[PDB]
Amino acid sequence: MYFFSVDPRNGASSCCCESISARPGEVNGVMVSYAAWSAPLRGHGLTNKTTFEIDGVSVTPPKVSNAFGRTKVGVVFEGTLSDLFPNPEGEQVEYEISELNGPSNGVVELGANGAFTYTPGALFTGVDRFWFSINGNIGEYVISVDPTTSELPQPPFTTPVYVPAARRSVDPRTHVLKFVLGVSPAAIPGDVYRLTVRQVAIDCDGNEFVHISCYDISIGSCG
Amino acid sequence: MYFFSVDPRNGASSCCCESISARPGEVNGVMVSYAAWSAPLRGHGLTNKTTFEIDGVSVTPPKVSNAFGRTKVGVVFEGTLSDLFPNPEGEQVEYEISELNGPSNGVVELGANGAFTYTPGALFTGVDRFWFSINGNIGEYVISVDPTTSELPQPPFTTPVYVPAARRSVDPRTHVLKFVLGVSPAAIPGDVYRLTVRQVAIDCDGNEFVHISCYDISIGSCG
Amino acid sequence: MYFFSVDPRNGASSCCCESISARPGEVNGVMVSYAAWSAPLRGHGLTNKTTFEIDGVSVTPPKVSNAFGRTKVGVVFEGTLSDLFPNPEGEQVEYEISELNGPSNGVVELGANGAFTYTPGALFTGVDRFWFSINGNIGEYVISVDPTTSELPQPPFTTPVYVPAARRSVDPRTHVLKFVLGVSPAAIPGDVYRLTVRQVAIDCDGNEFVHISCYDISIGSCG
Amino acid sequence: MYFFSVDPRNGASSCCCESISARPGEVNGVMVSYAAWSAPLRGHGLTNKTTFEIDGVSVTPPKVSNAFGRTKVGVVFEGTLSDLFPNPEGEQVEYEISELNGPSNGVVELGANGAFTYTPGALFTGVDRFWFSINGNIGEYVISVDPTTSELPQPPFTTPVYVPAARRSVDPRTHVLKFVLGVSPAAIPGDVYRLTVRQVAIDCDGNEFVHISCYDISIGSCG
Amino acid sequence: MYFFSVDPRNGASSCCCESISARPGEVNGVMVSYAAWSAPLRGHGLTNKTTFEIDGVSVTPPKVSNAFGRTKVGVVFEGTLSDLFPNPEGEQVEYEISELNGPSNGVVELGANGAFTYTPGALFTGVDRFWFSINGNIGEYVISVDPTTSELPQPPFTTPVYVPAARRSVDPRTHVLKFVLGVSPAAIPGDVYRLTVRQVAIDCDGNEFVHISCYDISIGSCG
Amino acid sequence: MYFFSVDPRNGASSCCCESISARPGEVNGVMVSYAAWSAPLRGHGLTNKTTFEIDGVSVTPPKVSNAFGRTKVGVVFEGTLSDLFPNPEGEQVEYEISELNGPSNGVVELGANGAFTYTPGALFTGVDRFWFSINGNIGEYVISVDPTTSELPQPPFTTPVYVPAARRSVDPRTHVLKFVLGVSPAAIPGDVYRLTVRQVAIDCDGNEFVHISCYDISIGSCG
Amino acid sequence: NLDTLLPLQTIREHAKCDDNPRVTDDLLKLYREAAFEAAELYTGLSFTPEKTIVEPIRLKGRRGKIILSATPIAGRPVVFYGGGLGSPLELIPRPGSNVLFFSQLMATYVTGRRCENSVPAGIIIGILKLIAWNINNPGDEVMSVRNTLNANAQGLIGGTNNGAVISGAQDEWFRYRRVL
Amino acid sequence: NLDTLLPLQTIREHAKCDDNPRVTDDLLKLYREAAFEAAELYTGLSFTPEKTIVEPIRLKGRRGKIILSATPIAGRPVVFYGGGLGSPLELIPRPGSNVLFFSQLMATYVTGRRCENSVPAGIIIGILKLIAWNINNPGDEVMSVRNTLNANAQGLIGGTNNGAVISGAQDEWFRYRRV
Amino acid sequence: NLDTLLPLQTIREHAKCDDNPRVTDDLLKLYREAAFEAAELYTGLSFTPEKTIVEPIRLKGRRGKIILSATPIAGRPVVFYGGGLGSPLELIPRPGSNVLFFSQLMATYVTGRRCENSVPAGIIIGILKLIAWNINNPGDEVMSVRNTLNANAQGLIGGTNNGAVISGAQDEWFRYRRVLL
Amino acid sequence: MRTADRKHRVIVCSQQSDVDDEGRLLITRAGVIQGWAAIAPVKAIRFSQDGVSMQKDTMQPTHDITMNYNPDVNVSVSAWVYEHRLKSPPRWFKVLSVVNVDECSRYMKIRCRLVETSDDVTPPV
Repeated sequence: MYFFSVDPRNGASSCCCESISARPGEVNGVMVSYAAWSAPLRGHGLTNKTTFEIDGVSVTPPKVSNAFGRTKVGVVFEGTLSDLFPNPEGEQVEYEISELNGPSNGVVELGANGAFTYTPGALFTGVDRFWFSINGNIGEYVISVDPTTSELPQPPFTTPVYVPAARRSVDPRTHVLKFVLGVSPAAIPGDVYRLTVRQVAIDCDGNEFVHISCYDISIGSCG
Repeated sequence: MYFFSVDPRNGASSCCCESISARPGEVNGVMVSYAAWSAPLRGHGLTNKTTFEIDGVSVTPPKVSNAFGRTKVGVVFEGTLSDLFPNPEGEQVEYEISELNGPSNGVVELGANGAFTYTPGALFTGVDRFWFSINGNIGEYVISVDPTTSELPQPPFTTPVYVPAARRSVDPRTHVLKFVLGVSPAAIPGDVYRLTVRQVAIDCDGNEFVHISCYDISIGSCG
Repeated sequence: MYFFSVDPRNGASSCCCESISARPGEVNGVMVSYAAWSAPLRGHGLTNKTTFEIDGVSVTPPKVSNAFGRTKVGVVFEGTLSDLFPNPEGEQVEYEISELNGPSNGVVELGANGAFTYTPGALFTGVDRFWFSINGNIGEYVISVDPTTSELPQPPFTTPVYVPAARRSVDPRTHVLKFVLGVSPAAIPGDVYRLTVRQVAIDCDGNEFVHISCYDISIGSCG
Repeated sequence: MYFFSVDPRNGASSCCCESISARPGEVNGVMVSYAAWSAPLRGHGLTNKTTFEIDGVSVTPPKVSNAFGRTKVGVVFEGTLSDLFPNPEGEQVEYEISELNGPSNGVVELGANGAFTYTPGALFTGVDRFWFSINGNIGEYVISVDPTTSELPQPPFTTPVYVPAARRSVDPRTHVLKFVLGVSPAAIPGDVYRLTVRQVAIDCDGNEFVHISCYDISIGSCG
Repeated sequence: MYFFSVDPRNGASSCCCESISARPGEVNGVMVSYAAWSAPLRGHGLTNKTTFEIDGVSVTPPKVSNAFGRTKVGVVFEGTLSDLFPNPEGEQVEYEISELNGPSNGVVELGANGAFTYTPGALFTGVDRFWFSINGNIGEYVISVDPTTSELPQPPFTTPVYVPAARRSVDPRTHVLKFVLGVSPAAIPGDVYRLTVRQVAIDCDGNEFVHISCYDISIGSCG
Repeated sequence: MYFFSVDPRNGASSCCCESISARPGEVNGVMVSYAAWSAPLRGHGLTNKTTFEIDGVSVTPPKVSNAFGRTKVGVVFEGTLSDLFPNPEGEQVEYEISELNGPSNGVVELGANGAFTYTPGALFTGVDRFWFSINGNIGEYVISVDPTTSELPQPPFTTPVYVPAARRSVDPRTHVLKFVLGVSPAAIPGDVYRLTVRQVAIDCDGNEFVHISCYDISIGSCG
Repeated sequence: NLDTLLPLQTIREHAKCDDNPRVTDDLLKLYREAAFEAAELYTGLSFTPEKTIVEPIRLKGRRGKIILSATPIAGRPVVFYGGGLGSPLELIPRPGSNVLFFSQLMATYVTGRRCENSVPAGIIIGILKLIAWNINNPGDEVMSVRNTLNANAQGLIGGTNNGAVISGAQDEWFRYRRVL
Repeated sequence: NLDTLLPLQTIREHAKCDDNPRVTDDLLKLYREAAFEAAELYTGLSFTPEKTIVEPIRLKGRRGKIILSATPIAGRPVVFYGGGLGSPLELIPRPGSNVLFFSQLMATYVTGRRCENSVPAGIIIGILKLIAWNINNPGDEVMSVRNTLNANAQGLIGGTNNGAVISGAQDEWFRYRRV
Repeated sequence: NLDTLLPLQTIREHAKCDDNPRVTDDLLKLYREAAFEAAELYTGLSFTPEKTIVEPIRLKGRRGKIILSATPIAGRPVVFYGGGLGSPLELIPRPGSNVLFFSQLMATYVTGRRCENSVPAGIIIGILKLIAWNINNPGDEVMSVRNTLNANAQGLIGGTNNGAVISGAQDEWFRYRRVLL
Repeated sequence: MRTADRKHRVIVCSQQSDVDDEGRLLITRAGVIQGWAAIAPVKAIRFSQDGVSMQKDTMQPTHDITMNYNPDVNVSVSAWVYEHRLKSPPRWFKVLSVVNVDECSRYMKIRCRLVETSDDVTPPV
């Protein structure tokens, strides 16, 4: 769990925004302590109006594309895994399904040549993913299983680094913000993203005190 | 939170005005302790007759212009974002709507080419702004939604640095002045503004003792 | 608050007068302890027959002249300003009305060109001043609002350094003189004025003991 | 990283401008420390109003011409490479595409005789360059892929030595200027260019102090 | 920043005037410490009655003349650049606009033959200059934009060397005079100008002590 | 500040008088310490009965004559400057008005040929001077502006070297005489003047002790 | 900033390091930058001229004594505000002392000496001495004075080998040090 | 990190040893490392990087006094788990000290220091002195005062060739200690 | 202001350094001015002429006692005012002593020696001895009697002779200090 | 000896010699080692306006210079020592012998002779 103490904006105590090391696949926790800044502003502490934003400082675009499928309940789904690797050079295609990132409510039998069958678990209707590995390069393949009636909509193809929609909390008794930071298994080692947090305080009458901070998530391998 | 002690005017104790760093987007609180000056003047302490003034000593005029619109309640409003960036040179226009400074009672869908849709929140009538960023240059766009009846007036296009209208107070028991200093998201790094405050004391009979001081707001980036 | 202890005239303990630094706009407080001179002279202590005098040792006569106006109650008053800055050289006239030294019972809207409108506060009859800034040079313009019947007289155009009419007092129980020392918004930085204080004691029968001292008020900027 | 200290304009401590060695293809960084010049002027330090200008004093005009092409999204682009080498004498044309300066969002297959196919990277609309080397002499070829609707504008054909648009900064806390110096792959060894930098300080009230200095960029090969 | 100590007029410790080097375009600062002369005269130090005078001892009268034009707000202005160079002999005219000394609130497009268009910046009314370079020799062209009503007056064609109108100050607490020395971009290397400064101290009653010194500014190139 | 010690008249320790160097335009201060002569004479030290006399030992009679004018308050005064230079030989007359020695309460516009207009300061009545330079030789022109009633009298045409009427002072506790020595701008370099000082001490009953000493003032240029 | 208080040439002329430069100027200014962190960390005093200070006081000593953290000048009355108090009080201090008599109770006054303030030359002679002792005691030479009389206890060579006390500093900064 | 705190040039110019190759850079690095490991151990200013720790707590008194082996980093919750708890509790320590106030009980704080700078001149002076001792004072020839010798018939004087106390540092750091 | 009552020429003649260019005028001034208050604070005597004082008073003891802080003067009445007095009362001190007997009780008087011919030779001799020690004895080596450099095999004796007031300076000034009682 | 006694900053130089084409010879002194050393006199000095010493024998050493021993250097017959001061004119010494102090190989003691000390010697190159 990462823990940062924020600068108190008092005019006293290499690059600007501090560092967070992350490993592809982990989902960690982050705590930020606004005590140094909000305690002197004697009021009603923090409020749950934080806002996050992710930006790329260096990306190294992916080689293999991701893909989207659809199927009704219970019926087996088929797909191919060779038109998701536009290769510039000539090389062989060692398709692989990592057991660490296999499906969650189904099973996949990797074929010999870029083929696979996803037999969904009986009595299950939802969204299901698994992360393939075409020659070292990773992408995700998302399948949505419908309750036989109309059609399911299309999920957003999770980004390399993201912060879950609603898992954030603030303890006004102690001025501590908690949020979750999840890294997709597709993140390439060496990249860096920039997370900025805009947190609002509040005064004893209900006015506003804004605070902004930036962080630099460095996708490294071997933790 | 900033805390300043005033010189007590005793004939006793690099530039003139003490310094204040500010970051674009923050809204802090400033505390000034007049104890050293108004304690000897045995009277009825401070009064709520402070007067503020903002002046620029280095401004770096803005590149992208701001703009104003109007709409009635419930109806979606449209507009462009392309005639607000008169560019001297030739370059592309990466329009962006920062989530950190998005609207407050609505939603905006930035189009492909300087277009955007502001769907106002149902059952809401007031003023609502959001801050676009055309190629690093930030400006503000202010929209006022009418309660369908006549027309709303036009708000004053918040300046780079400001002190909110009425959030100031004085504790005559401790001779301490409190006020808020809010900095717009359009303030440009490197600039310097000058704030002069005129605070009046009072004797036990009700006459006036004036005091003038200045502070230099240096708009910096990254705190 | 300034504090000076008098020489006790015993034949015992750069310039003559002690020094008082001032800033244009302040209204400060001065204290002098005649205990060293008035104690041995066993009598009734001090009396309230002090007399002050201001005379300049360096003036740097003003560039912009002052002027006078009149209007009745409720009726709005108009006027010009350019006719107050005879300039020797050719330049522009950046009229400014500082919010710090604006009027007290009205409101003044500066035009773009040496113009201004003084709307008196409803139900008010007296005098009102304000201090304009013709291209760095400061002067005052005085307006007197009449109770619709006849006419008001003409007030005395407050001087650079002054001592308020009657805010002085002496505590014969501890031999201390208190008076107030005010500087106009128009006093030019660098000037030096001289304040001579003639303080008179009294014997047990009612005769007199006179005492004279001086001070050098040097109008400085920024404290 | 080059680091220069400016002369402090005191009247005290072979040709005029100090030297900067460059290698074709690099993009280096330079730091200029104005502390010796702006520290005595105790004030608000530097401002971000620097201005650069590039002049050649020895050019050795290029042999091979540059060229410009246009195509829409997704469609392959074709072009020739033989009318870009006006040769005065009789000799052969060993067309080459160096792998170091290849394209950025496409692929080029050099033909047998000045032919090449630039297949743009799928789902991309922008500008792309690559640097061919017709018989020892190097030049650049610019292609713009349009987002299928209208047309793109035309880029300015990057010069031998340039100072990128917006990567300059000033830290008024320590009087140091950071700017980057990028060198085209087509700069011919032995040439010399001249850079003059006009940086403004600022006094404590917002006036200006200019300073001018020059640097002689000598394009050497191999460091 | 130059720092000079005056001779103290004691009858004790090539030319009489001290020397100042300057560079065409710089705007530097000069500090004169009258401590050696004004400290013994124990009094109120320096006053703000300095008086300056500029005279040439070698001029090298210019080749290219300057000129003046007029236009209203927002309306585009044109002019020629070829009647400004009376050339005695036969040669070609390489009209040039240095990017260092371009305009301030507008933009100019240098034509092919001594023609140029100054499109003033929208919403602006004042004066604007820019410095052209007709065949090595430099002059200035001044344009005044009027606020569409009548007409602006005519500014005075900045000299080779000048001392800004009001940027002088004196600290009576340390006997130090501060003033600015700004040189036109037109000053010809090799010339020499002469500055006389008449600085007046003051004794304790306000009488006057005058002091005169001379400084020889020699316009050199490259510092 | 010159500091001389007087010879003590004990019969003990090139020409007669010690030397004082002066510069045209200065007004300096001289201190003479009579301690070595008046200390053994144990008494009441010096008195304020000093007397001076100025005599020329080399005059170099002036080339330009001086002149006197008269005008009433507010009315513009005109004058000629060509009958003030009787020239022996044939040459041209480059009239000039030094900004160092310009007028004090008015303004002058030097015409093209020995003409000028002196607009007296509005609301002012007194005497006023300014120093012209007819072809290198300097004189003064005196004007007295009258308060419209009768006429002002005629002032005495200040001499080259003078000692102000009443700016002499003497501290009886330490035997030091202070006086001012001011030099007109008309003193021609190379002249020599002689100052004789007759200073009277006093014994303990009020009898006298006279002392005579001389000084040789040498008018030099460049200090 | 320091070299304005203590020019390097004064250091050198005091410690005889002239026409015989021992450790170079860089080490000299490091020594100076450490000799202002023993002085004025040993005295308690700070670096600012004729300050006016604000501080919360307490009233331990039930009778009512106040102990200030400075020395109010002679004549200028200190004022007490805040806490239970109708209006700021006026107490004139005792010359050269910081003991007084009679919602946080606070006090303000003017410290230092009214005139110019360098750094009371006299708490500088130790700094010069502390520098001097550090130029010819780099730290390989065993010099050690005794504090106690008896012995160590075991065959230990006594000890006070400190500096700034063996140099005459502690007993030349002590004149500006309160003994409570 | 040390290479920015003490540059070997400052050492070689203080100890007046730059011309003799007997004191190489690896051995002088060893000396400069053994002079910073005893600077942050007699003064306790934690010049070591991070070193997260997980130790068992034995709650001592009835006032509930928790003692820690190494100090925490002044502002990061020291979390307690186990020992009967079913919801780990977080406490904030007091800066400088290692005391807290509340199937065994455990605690997992963090120690050390992160940022480069904030090392006062007082410490370095002590460190320069300590190294200047060791470079030319090995463990032979127990000296006596003014670096002399002796033949004291009874015994000898003892504790003379131990560094850090015979020379400077022990006393040039005490200004950073307390009660 | 220390220029008239301790001429630098007298110092340069006492410590016999009139030919040393390594003691500049500014350095000797720093010594002369750091020793005119490091041994004036020590004796608690102002050096300016008769200098009026005003200060509060707190009676001590049931029989009344007023401890002053200056040893005011010989033969001039100190007067008390404020503090429940209806009229300023005048007491006469006894020479040398600073104890008297009978809304805070104040007192005023005049301390110092009458003439400007200031501090007697006793004070000056101390400064001369202190300066001389300061200019040719920096604190860099511990000394011993005469000025020898011993060894002791054990702790040096140099508890004080490093740079303290070993010269008869400090003790000369004391002849003027005043043991309480 | 006491390492705080090595209070003199010197530059040991070697002499390079050649004849000018005009017929005369020229000597250059190139600096080889720079360090701290301790000098001490062992004989009085005769100055002879212009600074140059007036020793007659020119083989009796006059000063002793001790510095860090250096096993790779050979102080030859042709080594000089240039000593620069703050406010005293610089000096030139000529080495006359070396002795390895007690053969402990920790300090070299250079027996040298003062040649000249005046404000206008030619510093090393």
